[PDB]
Amino acid sequence: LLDAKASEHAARMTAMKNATDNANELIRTLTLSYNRARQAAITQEITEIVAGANAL
Amino acid sequence: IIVIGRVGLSFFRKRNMPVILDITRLPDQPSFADIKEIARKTVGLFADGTFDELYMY
Amino acid sequence: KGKHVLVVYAALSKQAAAYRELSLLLRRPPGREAYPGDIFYLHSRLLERAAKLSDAKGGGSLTALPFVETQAGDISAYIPTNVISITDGQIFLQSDLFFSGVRPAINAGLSVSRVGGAAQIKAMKK
Repeated sequence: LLDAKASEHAARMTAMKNATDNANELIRTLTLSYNRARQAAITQEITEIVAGANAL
Repeated sequence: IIVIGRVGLSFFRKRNMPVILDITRLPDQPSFADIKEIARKTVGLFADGTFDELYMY
Repeated sequence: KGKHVLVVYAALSKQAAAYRELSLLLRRPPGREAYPGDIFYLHSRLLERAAKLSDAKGGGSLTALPFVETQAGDISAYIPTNVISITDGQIFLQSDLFFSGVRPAINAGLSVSRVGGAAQIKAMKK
């Protein structure tokens, strides 16, 4: 029983450590994609506005 | 089969095995006093007049 | 004249694009996604002639089933939002369901109808 309990705690250790690492790895790429999307949105909006102004 | 922890017991349940003694809830820091009840059951039934071989996993 | 008519618009995104082409050629100022101002008015004029006339006018009817072609399952696109803002309800089809051999690739989850119940026979209703 005591061997099993200790092994369970070790397994939970490793699983949760891997979970946090994967979460951070996902976070960095999500932030990168977010920044690219924001830049694209603002540049397209500005181009649309300036073209609409020049069209007159 | 004798299993402690229903979370892992459900595997052999779906594997349609007979459960003799099952222990589901226990403290994270169990004591010999806590295990004494299960030990008493294990020596009352499962005793040598009923059972001669075990393999623990 | 009291008859009953059904109309199916095969694409509407193509018509929207053609109108944008014509507007930009005629040097009209553009708006969202370079579309002209009155695309909503265009489609409202299109889809608001579908009605069930009263008995005083002859009892005619005219149902319409416009289609929209989506790119990679985009629902929040400008023209799809515009059209589903006009129609009574939407019926969805799904690429994964079609590829799994399920024809029609109906999606009961997202598809809605605003006159449900009143448009069924009693047996099917029950």
